[PDB]
Amino acid sequence: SMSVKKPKRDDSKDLALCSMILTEMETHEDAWPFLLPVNLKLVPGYKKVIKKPMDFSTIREKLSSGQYPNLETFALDVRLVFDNCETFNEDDSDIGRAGHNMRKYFEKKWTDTFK
Repeated sequence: SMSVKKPKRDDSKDLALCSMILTEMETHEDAWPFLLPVNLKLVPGYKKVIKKPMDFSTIREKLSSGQYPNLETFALDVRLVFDNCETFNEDDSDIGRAGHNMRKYFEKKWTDTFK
């Protein structure tokens, strides 16, 4: 509360470390469904159903331009990419399986880097 603060966690390396995680996600072989925004002209249903589209290129541009105020807003956009994938794709499809694999990969890197 006012003039009563918990001890200060060092957040000075968060930007560099989120960039490193994101590079590792970009270079995973199963990243291909997620590298670029879904083409809203060419994929029926996507625009109406997926209220907040997200992809790795869009996260990379936000990261590079100071649009994440803290590491939790970064994790929210990564998770959004996987939540959107599960909304639109069957679990038993190449893209469905890709999204489960990438989510697992992300969550481990996140825990090992920060928790």
